[PDB]
Amino acid sequence: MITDSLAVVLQRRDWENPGVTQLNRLAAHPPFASWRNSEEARTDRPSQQLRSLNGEWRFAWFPAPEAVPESWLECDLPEADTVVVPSNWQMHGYDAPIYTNVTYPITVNPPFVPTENPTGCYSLTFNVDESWLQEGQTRIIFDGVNSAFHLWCNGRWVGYGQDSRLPSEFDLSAFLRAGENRLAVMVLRWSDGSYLEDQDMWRMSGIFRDVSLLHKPTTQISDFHVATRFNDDFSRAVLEAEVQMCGELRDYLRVTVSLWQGETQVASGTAPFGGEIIDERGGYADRVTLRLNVENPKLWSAEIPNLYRAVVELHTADGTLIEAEACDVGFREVRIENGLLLLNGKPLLIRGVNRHEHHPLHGQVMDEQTMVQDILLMKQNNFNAVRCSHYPNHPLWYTLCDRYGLYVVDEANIETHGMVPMNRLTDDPRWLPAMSERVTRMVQRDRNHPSVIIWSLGNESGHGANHDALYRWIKSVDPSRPVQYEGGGADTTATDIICPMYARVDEDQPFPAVPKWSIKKWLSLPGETRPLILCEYAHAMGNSLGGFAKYWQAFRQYPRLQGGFVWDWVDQSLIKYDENGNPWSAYGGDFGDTPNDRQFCMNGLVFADRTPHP
Amino acid sequence: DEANIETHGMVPMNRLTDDPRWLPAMSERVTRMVQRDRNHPSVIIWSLGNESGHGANHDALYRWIKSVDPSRPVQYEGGGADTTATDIICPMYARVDEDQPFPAVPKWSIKKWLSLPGETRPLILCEYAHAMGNSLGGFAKYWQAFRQYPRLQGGFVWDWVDQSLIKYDENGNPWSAYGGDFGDTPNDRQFCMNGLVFADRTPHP
Amino acid sequence: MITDSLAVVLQRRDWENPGVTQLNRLAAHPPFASWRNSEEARTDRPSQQLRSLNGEWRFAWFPAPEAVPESWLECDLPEADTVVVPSNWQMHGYDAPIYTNVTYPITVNPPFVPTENPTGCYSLTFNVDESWLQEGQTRIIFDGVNSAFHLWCNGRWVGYGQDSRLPSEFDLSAFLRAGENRLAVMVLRWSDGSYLEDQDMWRMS
Ligand SMILES: [Mg+2]
Ligand SMILES: [Mg+2]
Repeated sequence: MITDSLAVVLQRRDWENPGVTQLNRLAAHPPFASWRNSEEARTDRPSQQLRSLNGEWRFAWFPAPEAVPESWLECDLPEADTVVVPSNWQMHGYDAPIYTNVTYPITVNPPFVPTENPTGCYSLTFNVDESWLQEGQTRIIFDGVNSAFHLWCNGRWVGYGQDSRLPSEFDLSAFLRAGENRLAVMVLRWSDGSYLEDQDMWRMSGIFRDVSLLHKPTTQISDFHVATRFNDDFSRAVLEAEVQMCGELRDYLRVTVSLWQGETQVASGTAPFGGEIIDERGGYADRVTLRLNVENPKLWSAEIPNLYRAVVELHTADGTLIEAEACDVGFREVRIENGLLLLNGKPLLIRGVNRHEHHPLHGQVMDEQTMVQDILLMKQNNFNAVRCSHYPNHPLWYTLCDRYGLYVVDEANIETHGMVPMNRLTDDPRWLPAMSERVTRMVQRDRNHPSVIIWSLGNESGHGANHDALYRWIKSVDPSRPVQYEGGGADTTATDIICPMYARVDEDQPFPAVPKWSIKKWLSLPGETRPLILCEYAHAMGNSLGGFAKYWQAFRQYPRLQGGFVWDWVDQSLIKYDENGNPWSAYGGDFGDTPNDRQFCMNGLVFADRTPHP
Repeated sequence: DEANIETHGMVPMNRLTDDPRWLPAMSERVTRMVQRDRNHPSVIIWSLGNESGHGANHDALYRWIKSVDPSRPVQYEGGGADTTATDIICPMYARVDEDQPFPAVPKWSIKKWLSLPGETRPLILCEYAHAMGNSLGGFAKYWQAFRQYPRLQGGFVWDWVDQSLIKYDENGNPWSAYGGDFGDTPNDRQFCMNGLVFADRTPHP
Repeated sequence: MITDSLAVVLQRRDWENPGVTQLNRLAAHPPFASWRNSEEARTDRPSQQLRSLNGEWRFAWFPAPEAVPESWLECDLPEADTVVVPSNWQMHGYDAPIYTNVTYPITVNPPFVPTENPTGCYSLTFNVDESWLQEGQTRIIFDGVNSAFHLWCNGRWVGYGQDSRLPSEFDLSAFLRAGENRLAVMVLRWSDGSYLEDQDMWRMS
């Protein structure tokens, strides 16, 4: 019909305009999946409401989005294969992936894209449950897409999304019906969001993470925050939690927050809705804040975990419960006082590594069995701090970085390392809305976890006014962690701890307008008090890590230096088969692309198997 | 000068400001002001908004003015007029000798503001001496304290011109109309004058 | 045609979504008006390039944006008066303006608006110069509209704007042609931008 024919969805193009970044999306929230009985919140058994949609799908490939036929949304075309999803369409043998270091693939001309976008068509037929259409809403969850995508449900239009790494969730309440249902998704290659991500990595595009479906009752809970505070002797502790609900309001609803450890319990609390007057008419009528207190805690550190367990549930006054969610919790406190990065009243010494998400066989897809070999092979070799570079990861990495013992540095999705000069798209304030939807929706996803201790804005994107604008927005809505930023010389107002890249130890080299002084010379300049943690040191391609012993004398003699991060952990290689069947590791631009850079894709501390370097 | 923000109806008055889903629509009314009015020699103080609560966004735009133009100060009123989003204190309707306490947003006395522990900034009033009907009584007591103390600076008077509308009878002679007499519901029926002169113009006493 | 029929401009509604605040707008700049010889910059004589379009226009009033007929953009309806522009349609005697102090006019429910928006239709026929279509671009400047508005040039679609007080400027380079030309503008009463302006004043549009 109209306007759900393909002649009217396409023009006017939404993937060329930086003022339209989304249509019909919901808010962000920490992941909870909403199981029903109160008992399984303590045991973390697999819930029955959360339903997964992995498996086999229908697929077809088109050279441009203007040549796709109109009869696709009615029934499936006879030319489709069967493709397992999640996967990229680059590795199956349709196109050739490209690799660059500093230059954009397409011609530089903002905000346009060329007229040959390789576009793809996915299709799926599924059955739905009978009772799910009677009451409540059924939320549909995409955890990954690259880069921009349109969606159709049963021959009608739903929405549109832009961002690549962070998830996207849609509402699908009144559309579907009993029995069988269709879903048709069209995926695009290049869009305006490609002008803000230019990391040193391979270039692939598709659906590469999980896809799931979820069910909620008509009254639900939406958000909740957990915060802790301490006295001076580390002997008495105060927990406070804030619970955000939604939907229909009544009077007789109650909440309950129970704190569990092992099998016994410690503290509990209930309260009804409403309170805490603020300026100046009234107070919030949808929130509650509960306070509990504990004696002699078991603290979280890098050496010993000592996790707790928390259950937050919503129930009536007699009464049967409706919802219960859970989040893990541990106790610590991070602060800067008099010029040292202090944790639990002790100075700290960081030794870490950068990690870049990659796999040789399946492309960008990460399974479960790889993330345990990474943490087990980091702990045995005396590391305790990992930096995710340069985008937020799968939502399961953090809880494996809770139970084992290492620190995590997190990052938004901004890099502009191609423009001339490198602060054109940042200082110009026409790009403030599209740039401030990649930092806000990170903090609301990753704020309950106990592992993250340092936020970071971006990397290699110059200096401007926007990086000063978002900085108070993190430092005004969460005051318990510091904020770090590198580019522009690593001295400016948009940071709190100095972080140069690739700074030497004794000699120094001057540049015009962005020097790199010596590491013992930074601290003695007139009017400088902050500490210094390196963001990148000791590049490691081929035979490298020479002169490494000279850093670890100065790291122990001086009081105020703190350590650094090592680039890089794992190689980025891809596999390819010959006529014999034997494989050989491929690198750079050998697939058949122009241009290329042909050696700067290894950066290896281990191989891609994994098997350790010397 | 001033941007275009007021949210004096919601419950509480920082719902649409603290929630960060409204940051793009709210940051297109301050940026496009500064690029229009920055060459003129008359404007000396920027101001963000009025009567819109306190939140994170009013801290977010503040460094954006103070990082692209450093030659003028920035002023903001709501929330108690003491917070981090301002540089000069500006309460509205603060008295001279007596004080009145409220929960969570007091209005202390004007000689008492400056002597609190850890306070150094000046004080320019944003609104004083409401002037509907016979008013401006007790006006002489402000202009003794404005000349004795060093660090007080003065204030702004609400309001200059009336807001009346005209309407014709069957005779042809006019009469000044006010409030909700056109035929609307609801209305407020006296708070539209606020006059220091009439609507002609012809001066009040 | 498609998509410049009125059945496809309206849904999906852009005046209910706080993520869409503009379509096809240019940057901001201090006002300069671009006269040609170097001598008149010192004397500030009236420039010849800057051309004003005040005067008389065609007008009609509709109770809701869903009942407007489709043959309006072809030729003008026979039921139009002649109205001098700039002016508000409240003072001519079509509706009744409203006044409040603290409460919103419509029912509080963000981000929606009710389904009876009083909408208006302006129309204008004008001649253009011959040499202006040969070289260079011809920028069109609106210095005020309340509140959200759509625009049509010669039966084709151009853009959409939201904000009330600050100006708005569009590009009109490749659309017009020699001789005579039409402009049809449709103005809306309430939109999402009404949830950020609540000053103590009269309510006109
Ligand atoms: Mg780079
Ligand atoms: Mg007010």
